[PDB]
Amino acid sequence: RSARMCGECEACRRTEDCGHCDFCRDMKKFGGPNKIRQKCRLRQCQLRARESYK
DNA sequence: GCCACCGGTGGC
DNA sequence: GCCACCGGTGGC
Ligand SMILES: [Ca+2]
Ligand SMILES: [Zn+2]
Ligand SMILES: [Zn+2]
Repeated sequence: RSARMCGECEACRRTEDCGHCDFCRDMKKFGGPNKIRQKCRLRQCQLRARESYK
């Protein structure tokens, strides 16, 4: 429960990255160049994340 | 004013 | 020293 996490929504309760969204595809562990550096789209808090991350 | 980056660090 | 993931912003 931080500035960007309500700790209660479905996104906040996911711990696993989907591996198929733009943010995951950017990640090194999914073969990306690690230039965007955000959490999986599915883990973006529904209440508190920047709107364009949702 | 928005958002794709990019710089930075809390918490290991 | 690393890595997840945040906040600031150049360029639009
Ligand atoms: Ca540190
Ligand atoms: Zn994802
Ligand atoms: Zn949430």
